Amino acid sequence: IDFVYRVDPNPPDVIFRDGFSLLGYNRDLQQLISGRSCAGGSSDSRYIVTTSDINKTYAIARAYYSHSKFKGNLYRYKIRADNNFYSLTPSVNYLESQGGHFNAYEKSMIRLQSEYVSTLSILPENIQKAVALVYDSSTGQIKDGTSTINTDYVSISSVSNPGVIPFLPEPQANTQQRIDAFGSLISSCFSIYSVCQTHRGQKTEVYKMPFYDARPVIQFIISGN
Amino acid sequence: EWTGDSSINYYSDEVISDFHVGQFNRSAYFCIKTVKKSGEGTPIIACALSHDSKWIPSFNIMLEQARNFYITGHSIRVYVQPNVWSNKSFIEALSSNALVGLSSCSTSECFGPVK
Amino acid sequence: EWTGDSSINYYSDEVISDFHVGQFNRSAYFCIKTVKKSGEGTPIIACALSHDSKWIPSFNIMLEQARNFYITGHSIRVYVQPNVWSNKSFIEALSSNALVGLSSCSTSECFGPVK
Amino acid sequence: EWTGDSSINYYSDEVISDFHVGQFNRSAYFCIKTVKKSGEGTPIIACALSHDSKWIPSFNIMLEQARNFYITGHSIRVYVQPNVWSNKSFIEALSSNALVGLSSCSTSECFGPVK
Amino acid sequence: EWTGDSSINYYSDEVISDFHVGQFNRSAYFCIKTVKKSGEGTPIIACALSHDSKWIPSFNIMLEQARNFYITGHSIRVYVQPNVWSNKSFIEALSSNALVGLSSCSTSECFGPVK
Amino acid sequence: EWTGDSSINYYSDEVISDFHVGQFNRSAYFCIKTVKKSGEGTPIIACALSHDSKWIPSFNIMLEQARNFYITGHSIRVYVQPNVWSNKSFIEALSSNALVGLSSCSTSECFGPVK
Repeated sequence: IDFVYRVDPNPPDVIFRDGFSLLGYNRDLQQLISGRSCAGGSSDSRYIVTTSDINKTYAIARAYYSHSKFKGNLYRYKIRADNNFYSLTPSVNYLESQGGHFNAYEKSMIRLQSEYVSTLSILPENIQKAVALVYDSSTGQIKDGTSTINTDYVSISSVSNPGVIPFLPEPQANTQQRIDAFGSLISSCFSIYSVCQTHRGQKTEVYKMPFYDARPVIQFIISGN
Repeated sequence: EWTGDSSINYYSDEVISDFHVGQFNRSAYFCIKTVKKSGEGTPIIACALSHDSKWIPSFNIMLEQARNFYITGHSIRVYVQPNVWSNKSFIEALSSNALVGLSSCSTSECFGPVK
Repeated sequence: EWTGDSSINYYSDEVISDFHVGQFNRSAYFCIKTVKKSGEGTPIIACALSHDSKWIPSFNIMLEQARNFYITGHSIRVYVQPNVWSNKSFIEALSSNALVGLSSCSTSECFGPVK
Repeated sequence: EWTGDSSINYYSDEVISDFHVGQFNRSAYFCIKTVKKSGEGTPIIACALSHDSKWIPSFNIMLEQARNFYITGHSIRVYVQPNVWSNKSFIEALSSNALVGLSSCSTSECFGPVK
Repeated sequence: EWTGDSSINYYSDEVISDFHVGQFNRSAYFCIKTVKKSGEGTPIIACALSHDSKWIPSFNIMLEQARNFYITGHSIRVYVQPNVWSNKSFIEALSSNALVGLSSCSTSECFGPVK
Repeated sequence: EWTGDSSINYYSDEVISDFHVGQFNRSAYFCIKTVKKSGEGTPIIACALSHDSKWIPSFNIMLEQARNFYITGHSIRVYVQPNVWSNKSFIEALSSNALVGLSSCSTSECFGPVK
């Protein structure tokens, strides 16, 4: 894809200068997909997860807005993907070929998310515009509002890296670990605290999203009942 | 009749935002409310009843499908037939649109019958 | 004959906290406990039986929806009919309410019949 | 009357891209649109009807398997029997192929009867 | 006759460690072996048969709940009726305990009938 | 009459690698190809038919259990009965073994009848 999208509550006037920063140094792909390295876990992932499907961002905004005690405003930033953006499917195939297992729970999870992972921090010149999502509480609608445009867009018009994430840690066997999800089967690494939400030392006081285990939910949708 | 018949309306790119289940008389039912979206596209409410309609044979196939469309949040296409449910209270609280079809959308176009 | 009569109570903003399944007098049953929104009130317990009362047709759909809402922990509205399951031990153990309906709740409004 | 006959055509390495559920006459039906994971060739559309054709017994095993493969996105093999459906609107909208078999396809070789 | 009856032994904080399915005579059966989370006691086995004993109505609900608990691996309370299966080879390879109930354990307290 | 009988063979530490569903003479069928871990060789193919053999009552229980075992990809034990299917075309296509039991293996000892 050419453009990814990320929902962040910080206003564009602070994101266009600070951008998105890496949480920690957990480069494991197995932890990132299930969210053990993201805000639902150690909170030290080396990848910033952004979706290319516009409906997924609406899903994140809806999940955070229709929650009754999340006090904040959400902004959908569109980001120009470059050679540091990787689709999780090419790397899942490679990791599964080197002596690892990705169950159908983690295979049906990327299919629902259209995740693209950035190995390094999203530089402020990679974000083109920020649309202020407006939540009409009386109607209960999430609609696009003032769509500000960043002036630092380089406009190289590049594309994502269609290869595999380099230097992937060796997969761990017999993980038997949970997959953190929120909202309408929105994976972890998509929540607000799934990135470095500490600018100038202070932290934005918003809700800690409760994540549920996606494996029973994926089994529920697969089995139909 | 058929889901793709002429007397069936369809709304594409809709996301099931609200799910409701219950029983009416002696038939189980489920209703789906789609996202308001934008413009003048007011949310579409479509209900299906297990043992009273004419779309009985497909009631289960919507039921498991709509649920997975509600859980996954996928943009889909809803085929509904208006003025099927006749109970005044049911039409006032829920809608009279019968859920008769569900299709997966892939941006561009949506799979399933048209026109 | 509907989860919308005056005899049906509903509790919104609830989250299914606990799930229990068993058999009671050759009737399979499932009970759901909602602990959220305790305050001064007690957690709400709703029990539905597979072959008892007038809510037999909607037992399966209610069971699937309760499981779906439990595995996701989503804020949901519970429609219950009080004063059923006249077994004294069953009441003192789990509840005397019948799970007649489940609806999705989204902060501002909740789907399904009201009042 | 088997998914191994000379009259059954199979396409391997397919991936179920789109799903559709509805009702035709008095029978529920589901259609799957699969695109080859190469980018070349027309998509394959396979439909199964609950109460029609000779493939009724396997309908319920193809509905939960295609939905299994649509959610997972695994590379699969689709066994269809062409020219089954006759209602001109149905073929012109969805397909005439009947979904009579589904298999898991691997990188080297893919499961199921061959030739 | 009831899961919470006096003849039923309940074991709390027991994660379902192993799952087995098969057929005994003309009845599909499933067995679950549960061990204590904090390495205590002896790991108990509970079996349910689809067409034997008086626990036939709850076989399906018990099977789906046992599968859910095995996928999530959550601390749950089992309700077993001792000395239900009589054939000797079944007792040597599996238990005589019948799986009659399942409930969820939420930290301190557990749902379901007690005592 | 039981998956623990002497006539029943079983293979431990198997992982379901391939899945196939279809129809055969008015009977829905599913076949699983399980491979030894670490790749010793000799894959085992086990098939179950909905309306053939003496294993109808446990067909569905083995279907939804195989699918789950295919979803998780865990080390499992397969209980099969050799020489059940008689159709030579079917035998050469998939197998003659009948899937009669499925068990969970914990890499220490597989839970189920042993011989």
